[PDB]
Amino acid sequence: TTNTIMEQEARTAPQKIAEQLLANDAITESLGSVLREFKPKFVMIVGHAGVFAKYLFEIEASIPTFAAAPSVASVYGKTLKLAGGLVIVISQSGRSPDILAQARMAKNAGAFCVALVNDETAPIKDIVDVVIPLRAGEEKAVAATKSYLATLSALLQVAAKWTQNESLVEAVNSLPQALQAAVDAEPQLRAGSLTDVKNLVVLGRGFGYAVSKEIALKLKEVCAIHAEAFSSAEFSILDVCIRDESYGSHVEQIANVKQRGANLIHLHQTSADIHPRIAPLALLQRFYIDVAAVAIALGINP
Amino acid sequence: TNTIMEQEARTAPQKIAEQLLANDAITESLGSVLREFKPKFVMIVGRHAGVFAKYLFEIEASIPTFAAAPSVASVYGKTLKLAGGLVIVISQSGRSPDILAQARMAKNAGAFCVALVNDETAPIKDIVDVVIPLRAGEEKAVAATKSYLATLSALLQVAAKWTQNESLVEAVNSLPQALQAAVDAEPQLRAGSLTDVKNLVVLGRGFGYAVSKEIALKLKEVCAIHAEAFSSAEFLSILDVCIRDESYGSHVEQIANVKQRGANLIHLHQTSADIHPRIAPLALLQRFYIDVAAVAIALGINPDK
Repeated sequence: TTNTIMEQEARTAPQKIAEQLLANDAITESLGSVLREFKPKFVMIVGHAGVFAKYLFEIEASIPTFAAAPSVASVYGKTLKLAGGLVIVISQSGRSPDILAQARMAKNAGAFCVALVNDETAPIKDIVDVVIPLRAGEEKAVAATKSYLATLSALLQVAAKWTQNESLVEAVNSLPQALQAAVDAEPQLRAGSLTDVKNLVVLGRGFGYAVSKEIALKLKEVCAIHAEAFSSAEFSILDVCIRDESYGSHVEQIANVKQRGANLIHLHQTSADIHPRIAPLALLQRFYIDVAAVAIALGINP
Repeated sequence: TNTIMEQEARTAPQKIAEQLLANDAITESLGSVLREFKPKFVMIVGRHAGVFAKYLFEIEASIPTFAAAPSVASVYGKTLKLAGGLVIVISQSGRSPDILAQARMAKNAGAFCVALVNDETAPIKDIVDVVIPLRAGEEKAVAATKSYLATLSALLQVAAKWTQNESLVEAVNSLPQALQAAVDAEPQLRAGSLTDVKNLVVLGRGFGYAVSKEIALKLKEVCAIHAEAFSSAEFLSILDVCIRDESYGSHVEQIANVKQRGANLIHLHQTSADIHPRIAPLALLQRFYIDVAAVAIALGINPDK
């Protein structure tokens, strides 16, 4: 243990998210039946949580999902035709002008609008149709940990309640225990693996690609290492390995770049018994604790 | 420089003039088809042109636009509900396996499907509803120049014919002239500006952000320089991609404050001519493609290898 606020906060994520899912069960149940009547033609994410949301809603609901480009609303001043679509606004504080502007425009276009927000006093609440509180508490660390996991858990519960896919409902039911298992697992990323690393490539596929971007960002923000995330199909190297449908094509690519001579550090979800849709969060949970230790070792206070 | 790259870049104003003339009818007919169909969204299936298409159709057509995730179908085995949507397949060869499967599924989901492809014989033609030939001819160079500009010009003409936005129609009609002006303008990026540059941040906003991604890719691919593109709002050597459109005010403020904070700044721009704001990104790229051939040679790199 580093005794940092970052690691202390990361270790609280299983408990905060367990409380979140229980407290939000009713409001997401209600949003689910509203969405089944509304029948979104697409999901637009207003804000890396969006990349995760894209794989989540496309795979589990077959609904095209994508991220808004903020400047279209704020700089070019354009409203999009969003009638019949769902807009999810993801904002911790729920106060930024650009976020509020995108939300009003989405509403004025006839979109059904949901906000995922940590601060329930925020003015986003007076614009959107539905507020899902993240219930992560206060994050004192500069690097977000529990608040990002809380966003993914809220997305997962919204999706579980809307689709009512039994395996997704099972995934959400298992999520806090799985995160706690990841907290209790053995460290994966160790400072030794990065001693002379300046440029770094994080590779993942599918949901693992979604969490690779968060990992690359956190290595930049916390460890001062130029990290960039890529899909392993399209592509020294950080392997984000998830045991889901992407396992087969991903490990073949990782195996061959290791064969060709790349320097490899391997992350994984910590246990085979974790539901495939929860595995990306479990891997991240583990990484959040381990990157705190790494930062201290390279001489940085997280 | 005498590279195939620069030679190919310098033909883009003529190839694109020829493309627009030859595609006038097919894009005109596609536009009236789309006005009748009324796409609820535009999904781009590809390999960066898709990022440009996003700003184009959202800003000019007000239609949400986004890139497909190929692994959703191929790895996770899922089909999307695309009924009522437009799918644009952008592929030079029109042959990659992911492109063809995504086109077939989009067709089966009831989406209207367009392919922008250079090879009109490609089997993609047998799946989609409409083929827009890029008409860039053969690119012998390793680094694409005219073929990328040709992709953007086809997107603009599709957009111009579909929306019939008056300004956009003037933009497309003025496009070969603006490209010709950019080829004849003064060089901007010179090898001198990169002498002690290892990591490089390319900054733009809106359409300029879309083309910053292409510029970052070309700087890595041709010049072995670690370049990465960012939107200037969200943001040491910085390559400033400046566009005089609605994003100008917000972008130049960010550039000024980062120059104040002490960054090493290289400035690209659309050239002193009177160029339409929606064409300015292509003009800046046209200029960049000729100048970057020189930068590669100066650093001892054949951009045709």
